[PDB]
Amino acid sequence: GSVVIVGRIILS
Amino acid sequence: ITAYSQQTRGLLGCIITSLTGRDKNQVDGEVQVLSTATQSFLATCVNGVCWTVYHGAGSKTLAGPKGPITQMYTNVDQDLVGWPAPPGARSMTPCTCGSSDLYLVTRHADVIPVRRRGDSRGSLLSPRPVSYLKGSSGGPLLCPSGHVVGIFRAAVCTRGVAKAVDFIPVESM
Ligand SMILES: *[C@](O)(C(=O)O)[C@@H](CC(F)F)NC(=O)[C@@H](CC(C)C)NC(=O)[C@@]1(Cc2ccsc2C(=O)O)Cc2ccccc2N1
Repeated sequence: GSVVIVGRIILS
Repeated sequence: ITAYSQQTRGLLGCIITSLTGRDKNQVDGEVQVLSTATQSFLATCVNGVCWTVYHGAGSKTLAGPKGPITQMYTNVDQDLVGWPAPPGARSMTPCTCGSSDLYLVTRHADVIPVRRRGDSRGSLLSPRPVSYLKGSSGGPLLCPSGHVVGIFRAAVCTRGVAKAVDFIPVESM
């Protein structure tokens, strides 16, 4: 099935 | 450069979202942590496209607020795929200040120094276990000013230690 976004990285 | 991560899903929800294609979570940040059944990798948002490695995503859709997002860019030879970035992702800008000490952002949101070696090759400035890089394909290689020069493709390693990375130049995007 689909690729799923399971989290993120925030850049500073 | 600093980074921190934020998980947004667990296992059951990943599974079901994959089958539905329908992602109603609010998206944010520069770098998405992706998963299929088989694997987990990253995507860097650069100019309103979420990019990632073809050996990870294959030709699959990306679950979105309205259902599956079709790839807008699919290059099997450059090992590059791109989806229209979900609303909320923070889009990076491609570097051009042309620096050569670079920064790899991993899945664990560490930020490891990489010495640019050629168009799309780098040497790690201090060895990491390769295990530690696993799951980081698609991640951004940043220059000192926060712009993107590429996305991690492949680690070159012996006896379990990653010495060099291979990357896809932003150029190619
Ligand atoms: C990315 O997909 C991810 O895991 O998020 C990285 C993984 C990580 F760096 F290892 N890319 C890959 O894992 C590979 C996919 C290829 C089609 C390019 N390949 C490699 O990075 C490679 C190193 C490595 C990964 C797992 S075991 C291992 C190793 O070098 O023993 C696998 C490989 C096989 C043969 C020749 C070179 C490589 N490089």
